[PDB]
Amino acid sequence: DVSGLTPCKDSAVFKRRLDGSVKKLNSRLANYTEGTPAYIALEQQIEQTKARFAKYGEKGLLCGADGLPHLIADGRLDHAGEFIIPGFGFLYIAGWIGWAGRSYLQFSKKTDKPNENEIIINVPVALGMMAGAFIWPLAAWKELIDGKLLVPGDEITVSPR
Amino acid sequence: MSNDLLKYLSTAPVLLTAWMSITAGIIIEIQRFFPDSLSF
Amino acid sequence: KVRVIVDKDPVATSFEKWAQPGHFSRTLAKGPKTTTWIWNLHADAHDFDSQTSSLEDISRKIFSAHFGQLAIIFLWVSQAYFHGARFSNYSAWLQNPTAIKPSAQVVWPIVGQEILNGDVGGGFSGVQITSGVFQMWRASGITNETELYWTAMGGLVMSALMVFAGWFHYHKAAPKLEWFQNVESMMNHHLAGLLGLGCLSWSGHQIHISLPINKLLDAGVAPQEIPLPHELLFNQDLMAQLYPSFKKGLLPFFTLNWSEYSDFLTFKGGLNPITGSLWLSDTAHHHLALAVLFIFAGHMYRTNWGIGHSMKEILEAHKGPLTGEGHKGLYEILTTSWHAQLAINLAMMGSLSIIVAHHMYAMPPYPYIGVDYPTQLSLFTHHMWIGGFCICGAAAHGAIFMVRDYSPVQSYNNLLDRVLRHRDAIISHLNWVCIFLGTHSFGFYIHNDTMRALGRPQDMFSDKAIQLQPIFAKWVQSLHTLAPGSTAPNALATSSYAFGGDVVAVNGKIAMMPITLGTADFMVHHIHAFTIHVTVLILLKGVLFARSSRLIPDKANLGFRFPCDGPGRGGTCQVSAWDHIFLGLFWMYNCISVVIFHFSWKMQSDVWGTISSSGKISHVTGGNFANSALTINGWLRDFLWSQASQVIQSYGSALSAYGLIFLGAHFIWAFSLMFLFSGRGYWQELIESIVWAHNKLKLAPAIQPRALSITQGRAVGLAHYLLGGIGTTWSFFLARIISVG
Amino acid sequence: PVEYSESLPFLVKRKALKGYVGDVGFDPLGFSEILPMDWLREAELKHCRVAMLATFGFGFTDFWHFPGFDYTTLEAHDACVASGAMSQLLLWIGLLEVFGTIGIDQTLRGSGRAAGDFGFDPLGFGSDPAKMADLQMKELANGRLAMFAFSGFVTQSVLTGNQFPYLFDYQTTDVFAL
Amino acid sequence: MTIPGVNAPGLVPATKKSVGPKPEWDSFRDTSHFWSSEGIMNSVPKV
Amino acid sequence: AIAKPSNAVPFLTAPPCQSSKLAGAETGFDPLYLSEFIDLKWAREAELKHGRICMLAAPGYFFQEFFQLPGFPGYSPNGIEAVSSVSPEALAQIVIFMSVIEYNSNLNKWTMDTMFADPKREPGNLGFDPLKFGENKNTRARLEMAELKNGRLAMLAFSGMVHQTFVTGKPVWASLQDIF
Ligand code: CLA
Ligand code: CLA
Ligand code: CLA
Ligand SMILES: CC1=C(C#C/C(C)=C/C=C/C(C)=C/C=C/C=C(C)/C=C/C=C(C)/C=C/[C@@]23O[C@]2(C)C[C@@H](O)CC3(C)C)C(C)(C)C[C@H](O)C1
Ligand code: SF4
Repeated sequence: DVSGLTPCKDSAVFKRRLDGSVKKLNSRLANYTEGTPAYIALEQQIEQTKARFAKYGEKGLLCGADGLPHLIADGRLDHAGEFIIPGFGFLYIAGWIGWAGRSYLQFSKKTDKPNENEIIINVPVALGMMAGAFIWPLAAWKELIDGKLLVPGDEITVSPR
Repeated sequence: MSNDLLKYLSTAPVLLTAWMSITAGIIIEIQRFFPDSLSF
Repeated sequence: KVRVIVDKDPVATSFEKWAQPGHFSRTLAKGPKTTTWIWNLHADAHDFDSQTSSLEDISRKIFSAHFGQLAIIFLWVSQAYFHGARFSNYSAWLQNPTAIKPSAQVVWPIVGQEILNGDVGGGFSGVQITSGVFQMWRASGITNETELYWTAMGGLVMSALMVFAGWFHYHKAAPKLEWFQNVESMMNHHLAGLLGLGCLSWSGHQIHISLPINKLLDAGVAPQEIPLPHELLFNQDLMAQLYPSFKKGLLPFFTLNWSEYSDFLTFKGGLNPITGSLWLSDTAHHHLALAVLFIFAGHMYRTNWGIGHSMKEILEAHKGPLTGEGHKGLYEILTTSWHAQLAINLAMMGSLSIIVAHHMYAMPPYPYIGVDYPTQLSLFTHHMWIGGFCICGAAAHGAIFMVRDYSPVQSYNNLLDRVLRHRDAIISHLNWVCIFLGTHSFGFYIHNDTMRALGRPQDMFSDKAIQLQPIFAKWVQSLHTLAPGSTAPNALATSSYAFGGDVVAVNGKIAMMPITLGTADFMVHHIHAFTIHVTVLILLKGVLFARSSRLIPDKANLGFRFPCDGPGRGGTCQVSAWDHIFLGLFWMYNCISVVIFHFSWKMQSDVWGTISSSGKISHVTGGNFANSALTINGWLRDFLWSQASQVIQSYGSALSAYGLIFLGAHFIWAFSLMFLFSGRGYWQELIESIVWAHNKLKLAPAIQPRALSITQGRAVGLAHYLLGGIGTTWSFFLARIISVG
Repeated sequence: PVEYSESLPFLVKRKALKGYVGDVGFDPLGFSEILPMDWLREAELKHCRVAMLATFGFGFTDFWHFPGFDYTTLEAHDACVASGAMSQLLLWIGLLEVFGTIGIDQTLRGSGRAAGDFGFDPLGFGSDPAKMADLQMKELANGRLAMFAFSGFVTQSVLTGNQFPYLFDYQTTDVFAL
Repeated sequence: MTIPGVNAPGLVPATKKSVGPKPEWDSFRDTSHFWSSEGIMNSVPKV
Repeated sequence: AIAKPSNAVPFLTAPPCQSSKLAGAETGFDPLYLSEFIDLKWAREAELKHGRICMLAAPGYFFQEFFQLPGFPGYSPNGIEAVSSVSPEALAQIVIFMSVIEYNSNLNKWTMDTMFADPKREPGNLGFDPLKFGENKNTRARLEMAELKNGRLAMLAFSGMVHQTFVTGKPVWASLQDIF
């Protein structure tokens, strides 16, 4: 409904695309005989195509005039699954990765040989940091409040202005 | 095997290759079991 | 005396130096302080001459590294044979080669990439191959998959044996420098022992297993009823039924009645009408004659017995008035320096690969390979590229020898010294040659474009306005066409049908056809000459001015690869022989690209196509080369724009992979220009800003990040440029030829 | 003083086989010079033990089988691979062999473990050190016999098509005739 | 399931196939897992 | 001739866990020598947590076929289609309860160093003992070893129950009684 789009369930162009894909495979199907590995594999291909189209219809995606799904990314919760939920998932995973890296760097510097610790990873403690980074949003907030996330400004080199 | 071979396997490129192969395997198997997921 | 002397247990087998990454280099052994250490590790990984100072240790390392390379090559041959055995339609293709498309790779269904498993015929779905291995195995006589499986297992065993040998000859029993420097014995064994017995054994295999199986297959016997090779090997009755001369045994060989074997040892020439390829009897006779030639050649050089030549005296005896001492000292140079040997061997290997490319297309050696148009184009282009790369490696290692292993004491007044003493004249004359050749050759094209745009076709350098005919090429073609009667009486047909004669065709497709030369061929050949000459100019200047130049008298002190010698003297950028190689790689890329484009367009317009029953010849592009190859506009329109259709229109089909690789290769080629144009100072300042951003969050690494070195930036740009260009041409040629042929 | 093999008395002793059970000097092709004796002997004992079990199992399955497995010795492997009862052996023997490769790694690095010693001696046969050397030699003798025994079992079974004895039909009559 | 011992015999006697003529080398070579084109394909793990 | 053989795998060297004071150390079972790499206290904290979860799960999985919570909707005798059919906002509340317990018990101690930063803090000693069995120190070792063994057996038992249900499609008791 938004921006003149319509759901893919009642989308004639979407249905035509589904039938075109099905007809293309079934044509290619003529070369091979019944019961062969290629024949059964193409049957899997047709089933997966039909399943994908049915799932796209059921999920409530909006299909444009071209008959392809269009994703709405503005904040509306009617289409949260398009961007908002994957967005938070990625943000959590990326912060996990960054926190594991940062905490391992904090450890490795305190070591006697930080330069060799960077190219030969202490895996027993590195896995520990990867595990402990699961709670990074609280850990990051705690370190920020304790003044240990940011290095002060005049303790970092800066070039001649 | 030994401390030496464990250190070598703990070297940076070997660990990156192993970890990225594991990640690619996870992504590929997730694609196999939940194929064609355009949205949540 | 030539003898075997080795050191027992020279190195211990341990992982401590696996753990220690930069153990080999004195500077890198300390540890990393910047990210440049990581790059220097890989750059100096295989520089044994810089790592150590003992020629014995360098030779041992090189020998075992060669063993490792042989192991990798054996694994590669194993992959070819095993994939043919398991994931290929070789049986269907063997039953019906003309109709079935060869294919030996299957993709799994994961992300919809199963579309790449296109319809290749024979009830098989996979990715079409263009390596010619199917035709290779058909020539070899393999008719079933058990044979492919077992030779793959044998290749795996050989690869394991090579890895074991490489370990053994460095860690358990390493030879000595005295053993390594026995060049005369090495040449004797490689001529008589490697090449001679290799040719002899291949000739025996052909005569016993390949002629019968291929003759039966051409007659019409399906592969199931073919007698097995172990039966054919000892069943002399069947071999006599096929080739009657086999009933006479080996007495006509031991007595010199060699003419009795005329049936299976022939000199027919031409191409077999059935398979449209060279006669396998001719191939067997060829390899047998070469075996005799190489075994004869390999008894030249001296060894433990009195008889034999010595390369030292042979070289020292060759000196003339205009050369002073002549070839004195070159034996010592080539016995002491590995880089000189690498240079000569790489130059010959690359030129030989180019010769292989030029010969295989003109004389299709394997059955049903001529009609397999993707295979011919792929093999030609591949071997041309490998040849160019090897030639530039030859130049690079010649420069390395000049920088490192050169010394006037040994070369006082020899050919190397005399060449260095007039390098200026050499390079200036080659510079004039390059300017003259390029001006004339490309000005023909530009003149033609200008006249066509001005609407003056009568003023063109065309076949009908101002002809530039290749009279000498036409004369040589005429001589080669008349050769089988006059100058090669025992040969029944021409060596190649490209010079002239009949139009060999299998089914509808044309295997070979005479290639006519005209004005466009004149122009493109002179373009080839110009490109080769400029590449030689760059590489030869890099080699000659490696020691020093009028700009930097002490260039040798800086090293082989160094960024510059500062902005003094107006700027000394890219003065190194390494940078000369970096510039010459662009030029060989241009040369080989133009050569393969010429080959592709000429063969699709004038040889490849189909011939009807009435004799009508219809070509892929329709003979447009002779009239459209006269202008750069015609090259852009009728070759690039016209033949890019099959690539750009490939989405949603089996060639969608070729379309994707086309776009990705374009992307990488464009990406390379960043490194090629930009400079390290900008990127170092940008990295400083990013390092500040990381330090603000207390995660700046202990290994401080740095912009890549200047030499590394040039190398990265060149590598990405070459990868992008070669990938673009690879996808374009493969998509076009698979679609149309 | 020069040492000659007790099995090939026209060759010089290898000198790498010292201090091992079954040391008649049979090593004409000099594998001990290249590979380590610990690895070679662990392989020997593994082959010996697997071959003893295999030659007993082949003959046993020629006579008796469990109710679920109604296959002959030759097609038993294929039938049980299809059924999934060979994966259940490869998973529970592969666990054992994972522990085994850890063990052979340790003994090659010099932990103290012998070539093929796992310590598996529940019933106490040979716990006296005097009998252990003799029992080790007897183990090697029986295993090296069982290797040829199993090889003959399989090859003759396929070649003849006969169940237990692996003998041609004409060999069951007139085999002691003048 | 036939639990051997409680609801089934512990060990069933094997089928005695009787002593008879030998097979042919081609007969058991064109069905082997390593010297037969289809035997090789029947030797891939099904899984 | 191993100097310090493992009490469980006597053809392998003694792992670091064998020479330690946690409970059940003598077995010395560590063929992969993961006690050398992983922190030993952190792994007993994980072992005990997993065993406690699994020995709540295994009786639950085995008795949910027999018994139903009176009036519960979406009940199925087999756990897998049971979780498939049960309303999501019941599993969500169970997970929220578990998460609340975990967070409040492990407040400010979620990493290998932060947990066991306190020397007193023992592996798996979260302090849950309302009836105070731990005051009696004579049977503390017996109870610790019994907890460890029962937790391990419960992990294996729950794994077996779940995978047998996957194999058969039927609940644990039905699948078992259809063998005999
Ligand atoms: C017989 C072949 C041969 C041999 C034995 C050597 C040996 C050597 N060369 Mg090389 N060289 C060769 C061929 C050979 N070269 C060729 C054909 C060329 C022309 C291009 C060169 C050009 C050349 C130069 C210009 C230089 C060397 C140097 C060296 C030395 C160090 C190399 C090193 O450590 O690299 C270790 C390996 C690497 C650093 C990896 C290289 C990776 C390449 C650039 C890209 C690979 C791309 C891949 C195939 C495709 C990617 C696909 C994508 C989709 C992922 C060493 C003595 C250097 C030296 O100092 O010599 C004394 C040097 O400066 N060589
Ligand atoms: C299209 C792009 C282009 C052009 C035009 C040139 C041109 C040239 N390069 Mg090349 N070069 C290129 C790309 C190009 N390069 C790139 C991308 C690189 C980086 C890898 C290099 C790197 C490079 C090196 C390192 C070297 C060259 C050399 C040369 C010269 C070769 C000699 C020759 O034939 O001169 C003749 C001129 C041409 C072929 C250009 C077109 C000529 C037309 C037909 C007109 C000529 C007639 C008349 C005089 C002028 C027209 C009328 C006018 C008054 C309006 C020439 C000036 C070599 C050199 O200097 O050798 C002496 C050399 O060493 N180039
Ligand atoms: C890992 C633990 C676990 C998990 C994840 C679940 C999950 C589930 N159970 Mg439960 N269940 C468990 C253990 C578990 N159960 C145990 C141990 C029993 C006793 C045999 C039961 C008995 C049971 C029944 C009878 C039923 C379920 C059902 C369910 C489902 C709905 C929730 C519900 O009604 O719970 C009900 C929960 C209970 C009746 C009691 C749970 C016992 C907790 C875990 C013990 C912890 C507290 C501790 C002992 C007290 C300390 C005291 C101290 C302070 C002094 C859900 C799938 C329903 C079903 O079948 O849906 C398909 C259902 O009807 N469960
Ligand atoms: C010793 C040694 C080694 C070894 C070894 C080897 C080769 C060991 C081999 C052991 C072997 C061969 C062990 C078989 C067991 C079979 C069992 C338990 C069968 C169960 C069968 C069951 C539970 C059921 C069968 C059924 O038919 C029933 C009853 C009913 C039917 O409806 C169908 C089914 C299928 C359900 C190392 C590790 C390689 C090296 C080391 O150095 C030395
Ligand atoms: S950019 Fe590099 S090569 Fe050019 S003058 Fe500066 S330092 Fe020298």
